[PDB]
Amino acid sequence: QKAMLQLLQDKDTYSWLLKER
Amino acid sequence: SMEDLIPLVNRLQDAFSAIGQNADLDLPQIAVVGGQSAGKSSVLENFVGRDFLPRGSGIVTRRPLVLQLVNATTEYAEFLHCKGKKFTDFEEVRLEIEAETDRVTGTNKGISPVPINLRVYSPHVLNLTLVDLPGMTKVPVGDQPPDIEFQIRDMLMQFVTKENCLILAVSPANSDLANSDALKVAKEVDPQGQRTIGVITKLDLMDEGTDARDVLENKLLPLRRGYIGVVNRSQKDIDGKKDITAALAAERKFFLSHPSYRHLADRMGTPYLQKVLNQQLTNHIRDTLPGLRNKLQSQLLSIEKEVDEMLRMYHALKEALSIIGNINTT
Repeated sequence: QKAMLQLLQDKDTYSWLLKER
Repeated sequence: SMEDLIPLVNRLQDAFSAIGQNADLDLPQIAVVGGQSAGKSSVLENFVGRDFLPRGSGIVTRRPLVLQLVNATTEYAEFLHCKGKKFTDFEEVRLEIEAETDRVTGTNKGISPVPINLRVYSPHVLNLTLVDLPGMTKVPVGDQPPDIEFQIRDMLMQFVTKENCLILAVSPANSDLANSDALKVAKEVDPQGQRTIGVITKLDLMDEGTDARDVLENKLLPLRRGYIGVVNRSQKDIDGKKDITAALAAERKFFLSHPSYRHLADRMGTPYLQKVLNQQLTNHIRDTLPGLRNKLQSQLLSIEKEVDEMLRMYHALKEALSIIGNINTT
């Protein structure tokens, strides 16, 4: 669980994270 | 509302094309019905604004003609059974249609259930379906069998039951007026008369001593729009190739004497019938449009919030929605 929270940090990796195609 | 609807309908088809969906408005069809020799073809062609329906002696509508009107730049016609044929002369068009009817039935009292298929292209029309149908009868004439009535009747009934069918109810004087084929069918589908106009034709030929007086005074069974009479082309008229404007002139004379219609004289003529029918048509088109619009909104949203990198949707959908909106506002 604790490690899974870590992915949220990078705002400019935001849009970079999202695509679902 | 008819005037603004026409262009918007063509525009809507184009947007649909882009989506790559088979989505059509399915414009309601209009069918003309009446006793044998009624003037049925005259009524229909007057609405369309052209001479293209065959007319003759005795039996006139001898085969059903299912015509689909197609918006297109050039003005011409083509038959399903005559693949590739080019005219370019609308007087010639009329002649060719007439010829095809003669082909099967002859000019000796006729009848055939096989439809003639015609596509007439024009840039000022709706993608509509109009139907000329064989005249229903009560007694045999010429060489028609004793059961002529039952063969013809069935044939036209398949068109007139279709929801939203503007009925050009023509009623022959050589049959009893209370036994009217036109009034029967018209009343069956649209009892209150939002789009039914009861029309009694050939009034100058009615047998001495009969009339529908109570019904025709709009009292017996009151209709919102009442009844409008017309007097169309007579046997001499059809024989001669009497043209369209001329036919209207004969109407005037009769109406001044008939007891059942003089008080309603100002609500008579062919031209007045025209006005009413158009208004109903528009309603159907619009009703189908909200449903599509909503579907389009839903699809877009999903991908956008997760931005799937399938951005092609965004542009396609946006386009469709704009066209829909404009029609919805009118």
